[PDB]
Amino acid sequence: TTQSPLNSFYATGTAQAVSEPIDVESHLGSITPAAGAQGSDDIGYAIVWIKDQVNDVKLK
Amino acid sequence: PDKTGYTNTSIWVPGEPDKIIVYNETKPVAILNFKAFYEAKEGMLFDSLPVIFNFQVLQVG
Ligand SMILES: [Ca+2]
Ligand SMILES: [Ca+2]
Ligand SMILES: [Ca+2]
Ligand SMILES: [Ca+2]
Repeated sequence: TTQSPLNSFYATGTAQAVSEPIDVESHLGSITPAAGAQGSDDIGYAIVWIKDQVNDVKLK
Repeated sequence: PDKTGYTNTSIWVPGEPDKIIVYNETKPVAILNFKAFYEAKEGMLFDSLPVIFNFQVLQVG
């Protein structure tokens, strides 16, 4: 009568990667010496947000 | 039915008391019970095919 191939069974899921691993927002400052002067000053900072299940980051 | 041991006695299929064959009368009867051991074929779908048994008398006394 009917001979089934016994293959018509399926299960399906989805995957996505919609975000980059890091986000960088800058809060740097300024360097204001006189002409030819020597000095040092703190510039500011830069926030590096870490995204989903990211544990170690290697940057350049 | 006209003897001591067979006063008001019945005969029925083994294990199924509600299917009475003979009741208070002389009727020589034999009951053949069928049991099947089977292996269906892999992936085969079927609906209504028959299973046919034929009986042939060979000798009688
Ligand atoms: Ca200088
Ligand atoms: Ca100086
Ligand atoms: Ca991780
Ligand atoms: Ca004979």
